[PDB]
Amino acid sequence: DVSFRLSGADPRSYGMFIKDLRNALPFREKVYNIPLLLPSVSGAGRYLLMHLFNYDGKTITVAVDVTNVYIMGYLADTTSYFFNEPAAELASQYVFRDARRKITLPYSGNYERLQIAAGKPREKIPIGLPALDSAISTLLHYDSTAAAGALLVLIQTTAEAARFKYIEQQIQERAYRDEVPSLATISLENSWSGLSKQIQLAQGNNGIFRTPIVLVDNKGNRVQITNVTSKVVTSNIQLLLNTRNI
Ligand SMILES: Nc1ncnc2c1ncn2[C@H]1C[C@H](O)[C@@H](COP(=O)(O)O)O1
Repeated sequence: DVSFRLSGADPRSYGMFIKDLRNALPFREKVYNIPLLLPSVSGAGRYLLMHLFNYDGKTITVAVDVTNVYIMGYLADTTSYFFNEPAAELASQYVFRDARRKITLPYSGNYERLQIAAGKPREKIPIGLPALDSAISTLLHYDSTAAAGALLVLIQTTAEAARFKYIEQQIQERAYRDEVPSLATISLENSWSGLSKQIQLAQGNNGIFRTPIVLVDNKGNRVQITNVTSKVVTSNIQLLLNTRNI
């Protein structure tokens, strides 16, 4: 398991939690010095538990698929909550089995669906550590519309920060003041599967992308990623989604 306490949190302690989350995900191989997530994990070991505590010490436990860093669902007191998708249904067989009832949220966990359920695209929802405090407070007690926004904040501040060092640093900048994600943040979140695919294929193509990836960089500017010496591959990406799961 990994934990993050918002009470007393600072950029350093958030950075330690994201390091904890990345290190809980198993890998057998690195490709260009980046951990390659596993094709597959049978049974209960597939799911990592993240214990998150709001400013007031109230807690949720979030279940995370270790092959793709996808949040499946979460435990608040005696109620489990799962996304309306087959992989979350599967997770509910292994995690949160001492729960009084199980609510299937009325949406899948993908970004397009959560955005429709929340009524706002990610482009317009402030992110940061205070936002994660609010998200944890929202999820303690069922509210499906409120929970869509809260889940968009939870995913970006945990899973997306684990996947990209730049996103971790953007949340550190937002330790005490929320701000809509940067253009580079939304670009990287949208591009993780594509970059993961092109980095694995570059093994066999002399570190050259078979299909170049269009991103936004830290200065707001277009950058075309054509090969593995790019800063996105050498510094930024921290985990690779396995080609088998693309
Ligand atoms: N539930 C959940 N958990 C973890 N990560 C998530 C989740 N939903 C979306 N995302 C992340 C993961 C995808 O690689 C990416 C989708 O971006 P896009 O280009 O918009 O499809 O953002």
